[PDB]
Amino acid sequence: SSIYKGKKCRMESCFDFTLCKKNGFKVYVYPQQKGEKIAESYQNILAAIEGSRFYTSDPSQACLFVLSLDTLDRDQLSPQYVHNLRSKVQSLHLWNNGRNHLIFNLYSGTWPDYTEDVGFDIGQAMLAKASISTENFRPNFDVSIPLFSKDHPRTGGERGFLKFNTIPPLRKYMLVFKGKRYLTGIGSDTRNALYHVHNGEDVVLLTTCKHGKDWQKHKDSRCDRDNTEYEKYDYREMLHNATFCLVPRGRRLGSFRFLEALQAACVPVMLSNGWELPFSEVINWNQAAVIGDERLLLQIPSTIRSIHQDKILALRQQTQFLWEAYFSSVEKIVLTTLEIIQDRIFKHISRNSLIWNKHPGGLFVLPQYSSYLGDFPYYYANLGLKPPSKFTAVIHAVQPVLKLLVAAAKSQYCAQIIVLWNSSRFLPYDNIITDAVLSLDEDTVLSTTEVDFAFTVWQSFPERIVGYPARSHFWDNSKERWGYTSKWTNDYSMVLTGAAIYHKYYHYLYSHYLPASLKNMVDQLANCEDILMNFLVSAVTKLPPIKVTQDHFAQRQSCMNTFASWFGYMPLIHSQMRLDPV
Amino acid sequence: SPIPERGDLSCRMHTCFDVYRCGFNPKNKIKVYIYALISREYNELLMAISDSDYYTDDINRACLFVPSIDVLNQNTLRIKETAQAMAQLSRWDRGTNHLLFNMLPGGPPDYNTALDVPRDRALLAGGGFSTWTYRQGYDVSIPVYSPLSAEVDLPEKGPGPRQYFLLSSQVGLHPEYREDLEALQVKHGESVLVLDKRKRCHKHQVFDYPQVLQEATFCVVLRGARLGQAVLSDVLQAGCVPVVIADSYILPFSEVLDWKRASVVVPEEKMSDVYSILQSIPQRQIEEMQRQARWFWEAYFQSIKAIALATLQIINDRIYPYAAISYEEWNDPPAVKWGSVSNPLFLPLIPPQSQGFTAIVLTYDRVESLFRVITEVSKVPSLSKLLVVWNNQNKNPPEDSLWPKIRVPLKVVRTAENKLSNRFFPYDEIETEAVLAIDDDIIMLTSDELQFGYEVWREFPDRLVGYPGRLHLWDHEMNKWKYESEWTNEVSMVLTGAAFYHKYFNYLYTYKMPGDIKNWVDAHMNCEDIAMNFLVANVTGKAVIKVTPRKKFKCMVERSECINKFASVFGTMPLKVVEHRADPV
Ligand SMILES: *[C@@H]1O[C@H](CO)[C@@H](O[C@@H]2O[C@H](CO)[C@@H](O[C@@H]3O[C@H](CO)[C@@H](O)[C@H](O)[C@@H]3O)[C@H](O)[C@H]2NC(C)=O)[C@H](O)[C@H]1NC(C)=O
Ligand SMILES: O=c1ccn([C@@H]2O[C@H](COP(=O)(O)OP(=O)(O)O)[C@@H](O)[C@H]2O)c(=O)[nH]1
Repeated sequence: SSIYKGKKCRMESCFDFTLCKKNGFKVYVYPQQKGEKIAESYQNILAAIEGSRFYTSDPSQACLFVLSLDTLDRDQLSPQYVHNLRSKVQSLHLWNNGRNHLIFNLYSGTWPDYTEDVGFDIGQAMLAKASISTENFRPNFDVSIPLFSKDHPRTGGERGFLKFNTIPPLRKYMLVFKGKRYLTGIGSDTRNALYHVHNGEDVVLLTTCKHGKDWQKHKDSRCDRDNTEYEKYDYREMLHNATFCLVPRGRRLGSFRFLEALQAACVPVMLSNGWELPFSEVINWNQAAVIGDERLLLQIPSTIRSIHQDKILALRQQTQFLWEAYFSSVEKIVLTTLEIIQDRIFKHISRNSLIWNKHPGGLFVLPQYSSYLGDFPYYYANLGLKPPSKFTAVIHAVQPVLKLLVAAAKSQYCAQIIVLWNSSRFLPYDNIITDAVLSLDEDTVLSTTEVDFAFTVWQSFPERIVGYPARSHFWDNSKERWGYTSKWTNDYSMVLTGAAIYHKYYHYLYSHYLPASLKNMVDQLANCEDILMNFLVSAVTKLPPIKVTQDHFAQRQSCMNTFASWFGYMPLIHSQMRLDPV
Repeated sequence: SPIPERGDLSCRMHTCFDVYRCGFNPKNKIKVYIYALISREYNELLMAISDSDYYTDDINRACLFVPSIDVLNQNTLRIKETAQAMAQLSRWDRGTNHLLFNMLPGGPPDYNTALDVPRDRALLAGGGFSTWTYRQGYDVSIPVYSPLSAEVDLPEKGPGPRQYFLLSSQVGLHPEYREDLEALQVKHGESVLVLDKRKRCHKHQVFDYPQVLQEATFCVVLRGARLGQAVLSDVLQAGCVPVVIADSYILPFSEVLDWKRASVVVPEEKMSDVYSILQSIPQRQIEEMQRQARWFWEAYFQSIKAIALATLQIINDRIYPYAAISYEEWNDPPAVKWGSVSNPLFLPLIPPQSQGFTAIVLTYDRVESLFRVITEVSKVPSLSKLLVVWNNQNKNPPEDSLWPKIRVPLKVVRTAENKLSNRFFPYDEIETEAVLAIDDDIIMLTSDELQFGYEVWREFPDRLVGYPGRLHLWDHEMNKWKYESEWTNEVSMVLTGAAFYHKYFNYLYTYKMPGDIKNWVDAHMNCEDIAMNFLVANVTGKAVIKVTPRKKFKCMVERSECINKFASVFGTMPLKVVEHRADPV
């Protein structure tokens, strides 16, 4: 352990599992000194951390630490560089050689020979640097994170771009690029040889040497033609009309083009040799991207053409899923890094290689509930198991209930009935044996055959909520606020949990994923629990709920507005069908 | 004799491997060379390499190099002699692309957890890897082979309850481990059994080593030597779920194999709490882990050939990630692989109404009824394009003047032959996703019905949506499937006539369906809809949506035979029975 206490730290040597106990893994954020300049992206990161359930205020309870100093940019010439950081980090009382400290970094190195120069001595602290070389990466200690701009959304999402999965997935162009080329320095070798493979019909590549003083000082015999060619095609049009997108190395291994390529759904073809792709040890990038070697730059287009059409479809879809699940917002990146760190504490309680690389993703799949894939509703088709044939009825009570209880018990799929006597309806219970939970209100009349039909419909769609009472949502232009519809419309986006069926895992997700503030507001207002439940289901599944057949109101709008503010977008999708028995 | 430099741990694929040598080829397979001159194990390895598609001649064209030096065991390696041999190989080229095979990378006095030869840059496939001795993207973690896998043919016992819960059958445990094991045994009793010294002996009881592992639902593997013990292979062959207590050890083939669904890793410090956390794993997860353990043995640990093939496949996928094989093909058992679905349309995307559906009408010797349906189809909103396919060559298409006046771009395609499956060919004229296959005889549909069908398909772009309702039943008297349409309590199929489906289904029918079905269905001129339903349910693994509470739309033995043949060709029947239909809210 003491021998490998350097750049060779791993979690069995430069980490302390004792502080993480069993129900722990808390993250402590150092308080602000109120005397330092900090970039906006670092406020975004700490807002993500403190908004998460991993946040805590007591350093002793936490077994993970994150500094309050702006360490994202370590370039000396950058405006956001912080001076005298080496001596400043040693003045912290809780540093403890960075035993349980997580450092976020996006840039490192100066103009000559950009390297792993974080400035201050990290010591035992793992670093979540963006552009990490393969030889400089700790296999199971550090985390490779995406490089994002200051304009990257904090909590919301851009919902991708690919609205149509047209067949064939090929588009007007095949392999495109529009970026700066560098006359002198390090990292322009892959960029200066793109004209060798430029075609103009499918492989269209664009470069410019316009990067400051060297615009006309040391220009080669090709800047004139390059600049003339550069001023025709839009970057948001050629990126959105391309099957494949290049992400080559510039000054640094990473680039902003990667996230934009996942945004535009075009399959990235990385040329940055030896780059730990974001969450490479956790996410399979052979499934969402084409990894190419810059040494064989000339032979790339033949390999791109040789890729089969079905492979292109799969890569495009996986790229969209990865962007929309992990790279959409800074909050998603921060929580992904935190959960990746958490998965390495208990090796028997963590996510497998299939959860991360499949819907809905690791952020919505908590292994603390169970590490068994069949304990989740998302993986029945990937494995060979049918959905469970039995369901558990959960009834919350504050007579019709006497007749209601008998009707629900007569169902052939009913295993047991749980009656709740007093937002406590959503907590997990060890008494529930079945994986399907039927939440039934005391005032909702629900017939036995109706229960059976609802359960059979849920058996075909285990990931969703199958329920009878459905409510819709709308947008108000007068007040710029989201609205709640309780009237019969030819559209709907939410189903109430009063007479609905959903998987048992949603209880654990509600209890241990949503933060305390939303549930506290629900308790104080004494409503809005089912709306947030539907919000969580629509966020995890990205699908509308399924409806089957055969003063208080003003609080719902505020509930929806604050839930939208926390989520950052609409998990809700409007739905317009109604499944009925044949 | 010259000796290369020591093992460079800062060696990765993008700086060490010479990608020029194996640049590109239509068959994305690495070519491996065998060096002319030894244990029987290495001889089996070399035979496995030479008898595979990776083996080639003409050394200057090959990509990988595997020297013919028995390096598998380091106990009798003669490190200096091995280094001198690799230097005298005369084709080392600083060891940029050479591959070495090992299973016991440890020394007598100290356990270096890696091959002790210089091996300055050679790619290493070893048995015992620590996280400090393992290069992530360069080295390959291979298992250590126990000859008991071939010496004894342990019966393939299925998953189920067992007499013992936890078992530890190893010889030579250090006292720090044996004391804790004894403490756990005396604490619980009758579930944990510890075996002491090819025969195992307990207190006044004797157990045969290969077969005793079958009676325990868990087996515990310690780190005693070289960090990798051959007991793991026996544990996996017997079916019991391994419990690796090694502190810093990466399980073999962890690059692609999901060891979390087959093994449990417990830190050596928390050895006294092994039983408590082992109670946490549920019984059905135990069954899955046993199945994964058996599959991992019957494919990667059974023989040296399996190990060599897996290692070469790892290197090939690293070199050619775009053509790399899937995760399921790596670590899915054949039974689950047959049961797996892997739906090609896996994004939960809802396309907007900006585009529409390309209606395809199949026509032959019926023109008076074709107008009555095309006029109604043209009235449907969000109809981007309409294609009329002309299967009849004897007749001439009617002149353009008499075609009905529509606001949708119409196109008539002249077929080369008269095949009823020509409606499912993916035409380049479809600029949309949804494709509406509508038949001539179908007249009793309103524009509202077609619009609602398209709207419902928007929510389910990955499956097939159709108006007519049919299903299938099992008859015990004939012991065969039958086609039933008179009564409808459940729905398992919808006819392609008046059906909304994604054009990838057309592509699948035209190209990826087995060739026995397309030709047969063309020859018999019937049951194209049944074949499309079968293919869609097989590829998507999802049900079918009927979007109308009506049965009559147009104004049995053959189809039963169609269903029976389609069930026979698939090896099972992919269709799923559901009783839910979609109607306006
Ligand atoms: C979708 O269609 C594929 C066929 O393309 C189905 O795969 C087939 O599954 C059956 C079992 O359901 C396999 O039969 C088995 O064959 C082995 C010998 O190979 C035999 O030992 C077993 O007893 C069994 O009969 C068949 O081999 C397999 N074929 C292929 C090409 O994979 C798949 O099951 C279908 N999926 C669904 C959900 O229906
Ligand atoms: O014509 C252009 C060129 C670049 N960019 C944006 O600028 C960034 C890429 O910058 P650059 O090409 O300079 O990266 P580098 O060349 O330094 O690696 C990305 O966010 C692109 O979307 C753009 O919008 N239009």
